[PDB]
Amino acid sequence: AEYQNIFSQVQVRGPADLGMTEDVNLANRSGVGPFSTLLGWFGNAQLGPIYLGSLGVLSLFSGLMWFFTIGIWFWYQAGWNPAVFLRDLFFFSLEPPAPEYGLSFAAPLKEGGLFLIASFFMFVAVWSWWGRTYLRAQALGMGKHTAWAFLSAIWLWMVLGFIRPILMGSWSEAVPYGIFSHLDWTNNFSLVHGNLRYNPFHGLSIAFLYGSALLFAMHGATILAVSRFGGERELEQIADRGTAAERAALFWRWTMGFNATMEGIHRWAIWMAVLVTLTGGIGILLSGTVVDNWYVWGQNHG
Amino acid sequence: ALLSFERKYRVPGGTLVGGNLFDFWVGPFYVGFFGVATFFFAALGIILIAWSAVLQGTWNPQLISVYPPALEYGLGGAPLAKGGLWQIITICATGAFVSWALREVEICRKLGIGYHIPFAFAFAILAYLTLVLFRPVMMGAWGYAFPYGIWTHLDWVSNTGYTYGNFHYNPAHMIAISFFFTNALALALHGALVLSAANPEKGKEMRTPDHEDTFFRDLVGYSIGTLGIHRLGLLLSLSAVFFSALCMIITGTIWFDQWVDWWQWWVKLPWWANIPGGING
Amino acid sequence: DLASLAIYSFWIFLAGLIYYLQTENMREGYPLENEDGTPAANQGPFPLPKPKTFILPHGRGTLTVPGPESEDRPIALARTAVSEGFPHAPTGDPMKDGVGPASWVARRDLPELDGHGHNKIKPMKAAAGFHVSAGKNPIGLPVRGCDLEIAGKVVDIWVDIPEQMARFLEVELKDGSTRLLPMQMVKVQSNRVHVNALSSDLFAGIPTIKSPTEVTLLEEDKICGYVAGGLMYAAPKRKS
Ligand code: BCL
Ligand code: BCL
Ligand code: BCL
Ligand code: BCL
Ligand SMILES: CC[C@H]1c2cc3[nH]c4c(c3C)C(=O)[C@H](C(=O)OC)c4c3nc(cc4[nH]c(cc(n2)[C@@H]1C)c(C(C)=O)c4C)[C@@H](C)[C@@H]3CCC(=O)OC/C=C(/C)CCC[C@@H](C)CCC[C@H](C)CCCC(C)C
Ligand SMILES: CC[C@H]1c2cc3[nH]c4c(c3C)C(=O)[C@H](C(=O)OC)c4c3nc(cc4[nH]c(cc(n2)[C@@H]1C)c(C(C)=O)c4C)[C@@H](C)[C@@H]3CCC(=O)OC/C=C(\C)CCC[C@H](C)CCC[C@H](C)CCCC(C)C
Ligand SMILES: COC(C)(C)C(=O)C/C=C(\C)CC/C=C(\C)CC/C=C(\C)CCCC/C(C)=C/CC[C@H](C)CC/C=C(\C)CCC=C(C)C
Ligand SMILES: CCCCCCCCCCCC[N+](C)(C)[O-]
Ligand SMILES: CCCCCCCCCCCC[N+](C)(C)[O-]
Ligand SMILES: CCCCCCCCCCCC[N+](C)(C)[O-]
Ligand SMILES: CCCCCCCCCCCC[N+](C)(C)[O-]
Ligand SMILES: [Fe+3]
Repeated sequence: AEYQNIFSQVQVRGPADLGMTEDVNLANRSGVGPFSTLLGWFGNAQLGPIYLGSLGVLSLFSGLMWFFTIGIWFWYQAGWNPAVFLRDLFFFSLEPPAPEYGLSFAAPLKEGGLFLIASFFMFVAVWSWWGRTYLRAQALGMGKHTAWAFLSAIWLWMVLGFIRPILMGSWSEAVPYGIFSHLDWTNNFSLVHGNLRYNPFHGLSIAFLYGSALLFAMHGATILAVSRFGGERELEQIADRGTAAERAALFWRWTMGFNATMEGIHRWAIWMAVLVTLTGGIGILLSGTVVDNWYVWGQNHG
Repeated sequence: ALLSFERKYRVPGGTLVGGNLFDFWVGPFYVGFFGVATFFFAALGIILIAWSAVLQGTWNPQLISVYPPALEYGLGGAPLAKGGLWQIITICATGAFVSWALREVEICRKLGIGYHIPFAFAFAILAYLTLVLFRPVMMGAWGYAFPYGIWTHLDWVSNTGYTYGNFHYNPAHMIAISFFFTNALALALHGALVLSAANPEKGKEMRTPDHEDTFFRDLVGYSIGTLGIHRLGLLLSLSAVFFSALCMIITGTIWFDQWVDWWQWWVKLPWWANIPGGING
Repeated sequence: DLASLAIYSFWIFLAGLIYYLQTENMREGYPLENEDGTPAANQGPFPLPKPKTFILPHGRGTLTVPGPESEDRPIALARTAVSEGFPHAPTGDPMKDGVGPASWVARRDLPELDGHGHNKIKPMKAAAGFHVSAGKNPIGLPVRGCDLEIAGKVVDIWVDIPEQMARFLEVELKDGSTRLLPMQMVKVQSNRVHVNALSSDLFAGIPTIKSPTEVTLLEEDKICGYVAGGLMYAAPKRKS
């Protein structure tokens, strides 16, 4: 038996690390949570601290309001019976207003008004969280890559529940809040648009999703393979190339004819992943607004 | 040609078969015995596909399609033009994939690195084998495998899924999708993190791993660490493909009815099956 | 229509993206060379990117890449063939010489620093508050080589402070001197630490460190290279 570095063999602990200060207002950082031996076999044992400022509290509050609003509706549909709640949990659903109400907010609470309320809370929760990812990086003097990447996921979410419904003229086009119902909505959206298998953006989206798994398997395995030379210390390998970065590069050059750099592989990574929702949001946005049937569109334009 | 730092690593040894016979490179490419086996299996497979294209009457790349034997042949041989080509190409594909993996092992040995890459790749091979070999054998015919064509393999995806209703209801498929989406999430964050540390606001010095941990604790109260994110990426990816293979191995074999109906086992649990109200009462 | 315009645009964006990505990945190791060290004729269709400069933390300077590159060390190998593409044989002892899988890079002979400017890795005895919190504590166990002979004993654990992880075991040999062993190349067992990459007579050859309380990037590379090198070069002495 040879050691693979999937799990640590020995754990080591020292004083809780309160982290870098840079320009962070420290009054807003909680204290350190407990240490998790369980987590420590795979990654870091330390829980906390966390930064909770105005934007953080706002986001956490809206977030819960969103979750609770869907939750009471589920309780309501379950007739307040706990047994029925657990039984039919995946079948419940908070649906958007019917098509007749268009884009208005007049819809009675019980028929889509509550849906719009939950969505409003979700909208604030997510956007404030985005502002938070930007600001937490700024305070540390870091680049804004995280915020830019998060924005790609927000694009798909925005198109699905906001932009597309607007452009189509009604909130009835939005995704319903339910486990099984959003799946049914997914299958239905494809059927209604002539089958998404004919949407070129959908196929690209798939290539990036699959590519993302291919790439992280490749990347993840490469780094563990060279961890015996300190490979996971990527920032320093970028500043002063070691044998870890050289054998990582050569493995691939010898296998497939080309290679990356320690910094470069992270650019391939961020783009592979971001392209998933970027292409996806374009493909969905065009559906029903510009292209009614993808099969039809493909027999002409192609 | 060589990378500026490459010469010191191009030493003899590490091969699994053939000693020093195939111990050499062609430009950037390492050869080895398995590089030779790969070429053989790949060339043969490409020839057979070309041949299949003449018998089909089209050289159009997005029309070419090599179909597996019809269900009536069971698990036996089939005339070339009616699935035997598909059978041979499959043997060739398998040969090439396995050979590629083994060639990865020899590169690993020469470089003195761990075998994680080839190990990980073997999960992709297993997914492939699950669709063209394990599921078909278990179901009783080669006809359940997917065809070799750019667009026709997609038709098989839709047709197979819809045979069980809305395939979204396969519970193993749900888990698999979760790993896929979680993987892309982790890949974007990982890429973004390292880059944000290496490329800080204009004029500032490069950040450190400690700023990376700090950024993540500030944001969500936890940082898995530099080693841990690499172990995680590996796990997420492999898990996605493992669950994918599983979702398909059990479809058409232990479960052949509509996937939505499988969830009735939960709704009709004795302690709540008959309580009025909700959606299912 | 609009969808066709979008998809066509998208394919053009993608080609520019691949171009940018590939050029960013040529910041190290290029230009390509012939086996003799001179610039190769055919560099490929992608040009070298405009240099970028990294400002290193803690007054360590800058790094500009792509930049002039050299091994900055002698390479003990010789050609085995008259044409390009064959292996280069070690001219002496590959472990000693630092070639093949025993290779090391001439990184800076300074220790990696944490965000506060202190040594990232330190022996546990000098790291206030650090103790083994889970798993078998290796400190005190005998260390066995692939030849099944005992080569020494573990006297400490070198830990990465910021990442709170064990990176090396400090092992004491028959003569009383110590050596560092990478945590990734040892197997901690209940009554011993097992080392597959090296036989007992090769432990003394592990490169030593200058200061006893710190390790430089250059030393980590020499030590890690040498140990990984044993998988190939100590093979004759490995049992089963
Ligand atoms: C995995 C589950 C289903 C399936 C479901 C889908 C769905 C759904 C879609 C695809 C799509 C694709 N599939 Mg498929 N696909 C399956 C099995 C395969 C196998 C296989 C041997 O198992 C192969 C080679 C492919 C290959 C492909 C590509 C043609 C295309 C882009 C994939 C991608 O970017 O991935 C990630 C990998 C990378 C980014 C690395 C680059 C890989 C390249 C692009 C592969 C090209 C090979 C191809 C041209 C054929 C090789 C020819 C021989 C050399 C002669 N599929 C199984 C049957 N596949 C998408 C499509 O656009 O098809 C038109 C699509 O929407
Ligand atoms: C992309 C096309 C469809 C779609 C198609 C599918 C398909 C197909 C599947 C899912 C699956 C899931 N989808 Mg969906 N999904 C869409 C848009 C969304 C949105 C969104 C805000 O836009 C959300 C929150 C979800 C939420 C979810 C999760 C319930 C589940 C696993 C997701 C995941 O692993 O992420 C990874 C992220 C994390 C690990 C972080 C958070 C993880 C947890 C699970 C967060 C869930 C949020 C919350 C609402 C959970 C509800 C809890 C209830 C008490 C049970 N979907 C769009 C409309 N989705 C799978 C499933 O199991 O359905 C049951 C599945 O098979
Ligand atoms: C029967 C259904 C149709 C179909 C209908 C759809 C529809 C409809 C859609 C997709 C979409 C996608 N499909 Mg499709 N799809 C089919 C067949 C396939 C096949 C297959 C094997 O054949 C595959 C591999 C895919 C794969 C994919 C993905 C590439 C893509 C979603 C990417 C994503 O990451 O979203 C997951 C990521 C997001 C939804 C972004 C979420 C971001 C937000 C901000 C998160 C909020 C979190 C919230 C606050 C809760 C927090 C919880 C935490 C615990 C805190 N489809 C068939 C043909 N598919 C989507 C698309 O892009 O198409 C172009 C989409 O809308
Ligand atoms: C209408 C269709 C049904 C449906 C029916 C199916 C069916 C049917 C299948 C899936 C499978 C999958 N589906 Mg589904 N699926 C639907 C909707 C979705 C949605 C969505 C958002 O709605 C999503 C996200 C998914 C997601 C997924 C994935 C979990 C899984 C595909 C990845 C995989 O298996 O890789 C595994 C990876 C591979 C097999 C690739 C192997 C590559 C080999 C080893 C090497 C290739 C070498 C190459 C030839 C070399 C080229 C060389 C040079 C580049 C030329 N489905 C709808 C509801 N789904 C598939 C699956 O689980 O398969 C096991 C499957 O068969
Ligand atoms: C590039 C494409 C992928 C991507 C990228 C991506 N996502 C991201 C980012 C990036 C780069 C972030 O930076 C951001 C993030 O911050 O990650 C940590 C985010 C993120 N992606 C998330 C989820 C997510 N991403 C998804 C998808 C994807 N994201 C893509 C695959 C999905 C899918 C697949 O559906 C999901 C579900 C979040 C973890 C995070 C953004 C979080 C956010 O906006 O928060 C809203 C605020 C809240 C507080 C909501 C709270 C809701 C409750 C469920 C909390 C728990 C309730 C509790 C159990 C009740 C307690 C009872 C009371 C008494 C207390
Ligand atoms: C397990 C996790 C994921 C993963 C990981 C992974 N893949 C990998 C690796 C790893 C770690 C490698 O090391 C290896 C690699 O070298 O990448 C560069 C590989 C690889 N993954 C590849 C593709 C690939 N991986 C995929 C999937 C995944 N790979 C997973 C999501 C997919 C999907 C999602 O569809 C594809 C298309 C190759 C780029 C590469 C392996 C290349 C190789 O095996 O070369 C040998 C073979 C040939 C030169 C061609 C042989 C030709 C055949 C004989 C005939 C053609 C038959 C074929 C069935 C046609 C099908 C037509 C289609 C339209 C259906
Ligand atoms: C235990 O019981 C209690 C009560 C304690 C609970 O809390 C339990 C609660 C649960 C059971 C909650 C369950 C919640 C679900 C299962 C959630 C699932 C949600 C989905 C699967 C969501 C999928 C997709 C949703 C999307 C795409 C939403 C997009 C929203 C928008 C983009 C926002 C749009 C904004 C709107 C329309 C309002 C605009 C108005 C303005 C003024 C700007
Ligand atoms: C950044 C990585 C780039 C990888 C690009 C891979 C693209 C594969 C081609 C998919 C073809 C799709 N389709 C049918 C939608 O046109
Ligand atoms: C949903 C992704 C991020 C949510 C995780 C945030 C956890 C909130 C921690 C609350 C504990 C904090 N407090 C109040 C003690 O400071
Ligand atoms: C052929 C012209 C195509 C125009 C688009 C080219 C894609 C540029 C890639 C993004 C550049 C990245 N960067 C440095 C800002 O991160
Ligand atoms: C979808 C990803 C496609 C990858 C395409 C990248 C092109 C590879 C060119 C690298 C050639 C470099 N080399 C050998 C001259 O150094
Ligand atoms: Fe990395």
